[PDB]
Amino acid sequence: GKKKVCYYYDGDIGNYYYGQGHPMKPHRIRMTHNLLLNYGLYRKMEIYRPHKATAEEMTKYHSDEYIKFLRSIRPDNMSEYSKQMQRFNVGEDCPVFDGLFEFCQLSTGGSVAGAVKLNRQQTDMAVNWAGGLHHAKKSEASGFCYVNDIVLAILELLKYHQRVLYIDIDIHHGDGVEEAFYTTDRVMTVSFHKYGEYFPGTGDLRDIGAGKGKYYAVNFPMRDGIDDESYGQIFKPIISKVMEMYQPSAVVLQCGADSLSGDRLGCFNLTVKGHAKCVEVVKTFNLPLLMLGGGGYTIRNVARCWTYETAVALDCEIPNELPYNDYFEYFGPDFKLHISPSNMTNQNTPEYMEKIKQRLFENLRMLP
Amino acid sequence: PEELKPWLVDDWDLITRQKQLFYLPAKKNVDSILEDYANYKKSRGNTDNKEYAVNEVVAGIKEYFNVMLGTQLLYKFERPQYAEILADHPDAPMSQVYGAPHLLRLFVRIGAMLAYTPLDEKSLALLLNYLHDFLKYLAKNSATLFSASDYEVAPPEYHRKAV
Amino acid sequence: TLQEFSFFDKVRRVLKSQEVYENFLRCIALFNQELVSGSELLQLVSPFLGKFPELFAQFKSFLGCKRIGSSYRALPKTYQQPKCSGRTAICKEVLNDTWVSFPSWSEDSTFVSSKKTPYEEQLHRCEDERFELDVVLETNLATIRVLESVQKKLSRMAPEDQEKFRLDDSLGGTSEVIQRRAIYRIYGDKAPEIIESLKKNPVTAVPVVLKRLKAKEEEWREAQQGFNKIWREQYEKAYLKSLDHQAVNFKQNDTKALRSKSLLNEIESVYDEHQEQHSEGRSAPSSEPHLIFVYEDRQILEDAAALISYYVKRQPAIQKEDQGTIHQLLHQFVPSLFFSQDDVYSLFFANNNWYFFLRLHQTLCSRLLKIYRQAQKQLLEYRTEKEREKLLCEGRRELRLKQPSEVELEEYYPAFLDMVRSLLEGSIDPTQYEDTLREMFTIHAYVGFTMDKLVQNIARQLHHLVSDDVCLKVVELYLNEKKRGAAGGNLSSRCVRAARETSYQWKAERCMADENCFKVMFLQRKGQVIMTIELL
Amino acid sequence: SGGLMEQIQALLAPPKTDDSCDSCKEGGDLLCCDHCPAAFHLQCCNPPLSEEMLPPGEWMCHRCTVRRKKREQKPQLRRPFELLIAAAMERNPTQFQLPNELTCTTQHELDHNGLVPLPVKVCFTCNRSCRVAPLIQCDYCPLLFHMDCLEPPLTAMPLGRWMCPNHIEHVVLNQKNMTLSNRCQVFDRFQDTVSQHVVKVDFLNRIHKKHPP
Ligand SMILES: [Ca+2]
Ligand SMILES: [Ca+2]
Ligand SMILES: [Zn+2]
Ligand SMILES: [Zn+2]
Ligand SMILES: [Zn+2]
Ligand SMILES: [Zn+2]
Repeated sequence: GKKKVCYYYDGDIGNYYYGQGHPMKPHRIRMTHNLLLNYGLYRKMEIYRPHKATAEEMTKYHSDEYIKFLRSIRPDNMSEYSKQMQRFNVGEDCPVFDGLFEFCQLSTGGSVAGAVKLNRQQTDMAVNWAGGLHHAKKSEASGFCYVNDIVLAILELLKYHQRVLYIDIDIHHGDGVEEAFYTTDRVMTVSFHKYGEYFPGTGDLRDIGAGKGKYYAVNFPMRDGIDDESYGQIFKPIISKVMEMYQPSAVVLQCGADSLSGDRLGCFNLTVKGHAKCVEVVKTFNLPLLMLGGGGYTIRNVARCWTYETAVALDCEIPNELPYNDYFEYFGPDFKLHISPSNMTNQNTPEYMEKIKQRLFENLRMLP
Repeated sequence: PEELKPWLVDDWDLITRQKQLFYLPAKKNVDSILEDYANYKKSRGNTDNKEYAVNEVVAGIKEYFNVMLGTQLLYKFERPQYAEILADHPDAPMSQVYGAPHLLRLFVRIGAMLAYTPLDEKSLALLLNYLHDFLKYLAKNSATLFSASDYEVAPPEYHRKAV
Repeated sequence: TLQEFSFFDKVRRVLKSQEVYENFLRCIALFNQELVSGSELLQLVSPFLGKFPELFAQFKSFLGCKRIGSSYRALPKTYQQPKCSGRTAICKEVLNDTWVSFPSWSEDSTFVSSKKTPYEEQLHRCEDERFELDVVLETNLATIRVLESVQKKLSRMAPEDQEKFRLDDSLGGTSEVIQRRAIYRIYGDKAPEIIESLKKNPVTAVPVVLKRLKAKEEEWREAQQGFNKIWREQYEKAYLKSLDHQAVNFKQNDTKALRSKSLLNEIESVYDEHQEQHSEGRSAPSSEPHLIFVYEDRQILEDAAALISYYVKRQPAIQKEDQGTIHQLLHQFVPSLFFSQDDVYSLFFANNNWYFFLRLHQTLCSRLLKIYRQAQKQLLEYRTEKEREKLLCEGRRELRLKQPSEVELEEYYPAFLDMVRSLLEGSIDPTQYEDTLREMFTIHAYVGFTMDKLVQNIARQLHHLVSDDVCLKVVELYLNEKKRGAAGGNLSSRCVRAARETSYQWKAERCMADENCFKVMFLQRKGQVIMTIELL
Repeated sequence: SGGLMEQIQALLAPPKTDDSCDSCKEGGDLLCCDHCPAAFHLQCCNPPLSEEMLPPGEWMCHRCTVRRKKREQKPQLRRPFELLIAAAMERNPTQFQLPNELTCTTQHELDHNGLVPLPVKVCFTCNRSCRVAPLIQCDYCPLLFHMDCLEPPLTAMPLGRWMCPNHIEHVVLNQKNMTLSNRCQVFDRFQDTVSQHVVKVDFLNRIHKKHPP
């Protein structure tokens, strides 16, 4: 039934500028919130201001030298840090801009506050579309992500939860998150990702874990042009069995929206209804839940997807017609909530699906 | 004229194919290994008066490991290593720290590189003989000394630093 | 014993290759070297014999720094791990400290022309053009709001302390850089003296910057109105064309795949495939067809035949008696083959040309079938969309464009027929033809651009079919054989009429021997009819 | 090609106020000598050229330096070792190159117009041709395998030399701790040994016996 939920929005998260031509474009959250507000969803959901995460919270996972570099770096002093900038993968791929440390502060603070409230059992579901940056490593910035917020959220949740599930539905592989919990039995990293000459170039079938956490890390490589019903038929069984055998207490979802049709850097072909199918599937199991952001580069589609899955979290349905908003002219020329998929060829042929699914099932049967 | 070379294939694979670097201060620095060779070979002949040439050629191996290192001995993945060595302990013995496997590369090069210096017949003959028995002692105890198990790897930071 | 020799001969026969047999003997010799255990010996044998269950069972009865994964590899044992001050018991006991992976690629790589249409890069460019205005304007508006709030605050206490009021680095806001960024953008190089000014004496500096920002944001909003008007007329010219990723390729691939040589090679490949399998001696009966196709409507057959008649009736190159021949053929005999005039089958031994035309006919039927299903599906989704949207409380459960009415959506299909007919006349240029087709049938319309070429090719096949004596010979042989009752009939009576069918086969061989002969079979089930064709 | 970028950026402008290295034969950041077209990497110099070291102005190569300076100027092994040290000083920092004696040593596709080639060669697991899916031919044996026919199936094209799963060397590649050279010698031990039919068959019926002798 209907249950209480929390949303953390800091109105400034949209104001930061990654640089000209940078596909990481933080405006997306602001249009997401405006669309929610003009859908009349705020009457049933509580919106909160995230406290900026202290550097002491960040050093719980990251190296102190990395955090010192992040806090001390500015666009105006590029000369005085070039050695460290090369040393820390900050440059063309992950660039320095104004208030980057503030942006990372807010991103991690939202999800860590959600985790604190979740641990306290004050709600069973919280949303933070600013966070979910998963490509950040222990001491380096990669994949447009600087401070790996999800790992800090999970470390906070573990204080009261024995087992927790991390689900990645981004087109990329959650390399940092899995590498963090590569060798532990307290977390599973289920990642569905496109493989093959694609960033970050990790995430095979057999990257199945290590040490005590062996068999506790499942990956699903895919090919171009995965579609809606294929994703649906592959998601529900794998998830149902994973949370039958593991029986976790909390779940964390990274709703990477770069898996949608027509993305700037994606190859998948999912629709918004197909994307929200996953959130309905995971919620139906009735466990405390955390939803985070991440990728998504075709900005209008990102807004549409996040808005719809949020509305699904409230168990609320919304008219396919988009109500008026300050950024209405972005959704031309149809101005509709749901998007129609493209028609490129699906390389994920059914027997490939069956074989990968069977291997995953066999690998999961080994869990005690 | 080198023997039991396939160790060079392993060195090549671990350095520039497996992307697995070598320990900077691993053990048994090259000058130390040369001193060990000098000590061991001194107890071979009953009366090696020719120690005056034995030590001289061992020290010649030292001096040739002094300047030649870095120019045409390391691989493209090894530029950051040599840069860090030169920027961290320059006043320290540069013919030190670097372990044995880099030594064999010097002799592998010198066998063709000698072809531009016209030495006299007897001197080149003696040098050929000393290369030969140096390398046969190396082949004798290579398993004891050469070890590819302790070969660390390069995180992506070193990858950026290299190329 | 000779069982082993038979096993080796049959493994040589089923492997077709000497080198792989070398690999297999390598495996067994390695096992004989005692370096391989029986279970291991079988785990190396299985790749060889994983698809012949009988041989695998026979062989089984006969016998009676580290690195893991693909990207994870070790840190040095004597490596100075980066110290962390927030490490609790969980931080030590759960976190990885030995294994590392490497990002093999970089994002925003060479993907511009990898799989994207030329009409999508335009939309991406307009998206960026819109975003940069959105961000600069919204930063300016946020700064205006923040300084408005601070001014509303400042206008409320006694004047003797207003000169004592100061502003911090944040400019009174929550963010240290957002306001300063905005002022820098507004003022160019002269910004920081003004920043010092509003930090030092806010009371005399807030109104003047407020006024300048107000004028600037109104100017940018008007420019935004003009830019947004220009931005339209562009999403309309790209959205539907961006959703279609196959049309440009599909035109060429279908115009190349419909040549007669391609249609021949498609079945010769299957023939050689089954020949190689038969040489292998694998478990497969020697009666299974080569190509199976299906028609699931008769009205669609009438529609296709009507179309072909409509083209041929307006040709100059074929005379009136041949028009009558074509009409008789298409509208009487082809339905006769399909039994339009269960477990009932019809046989037909045909030459090269008959295979060509009748495969093209199957393709035309399949295209029209996909079109019909998509139209019906659109109608259903639109009806259920009204049904769902009419009863909707929106948030209570705690310009634009006019969509076509249901009448138009139902009228879509006959209109599409009129359109393709018109294209056959050629009075309608294919450009707005494909525009109209796409605008109706969305992403599924990619299949129907080249219908005119297919129809004209089928017409050439028909003209040649009437002109060539071998075809007419074939057809009247079929006629008298059906008169005898030999050709086609009940599935039960197959064993009864196999003899006369075999004689028909013999006649077909002696009639068309210097050319490739085809067998075609039409079996009817639950209203659908399944093509089966095979070579001889 | 009407781009909107220039106009929009000018409208938001702040006011302001008024091919390969000659040494390693590889690309990257290169400095080209102004007397000879040869170029060198920043780490292809004796000593290496760091970022802060480059002088303001023209750059000269080491070989051009030697030529310019020569034009301007116009049983003890101690002497051989001095000769060697002088030669090593003269040498250029190109690379260390392995001897060639150790480092050294189409039909299954649609036609140009697009067509199945004849005669056909088929996937080993299904005896089906290239029409259904692209065919991957092993670089060691002329076996063609599909994408989805292996176990486990591949997701993406193997860009390098693929290793077919019928070959035996997989049991040698299972080890994760042994050196490359041992693996290579084990591979080459089967790369020449052929035509041993009688011995292997004999061993097979030898092991076949239920009762050991
Ligand atoms: Ca993923
Ligand atoms: Ca784990
Ligand atoms: Zn170079
Ligand atoms: Zn020069
Ligand atoms: Zn196959
Ligand atoms: Zn092979």
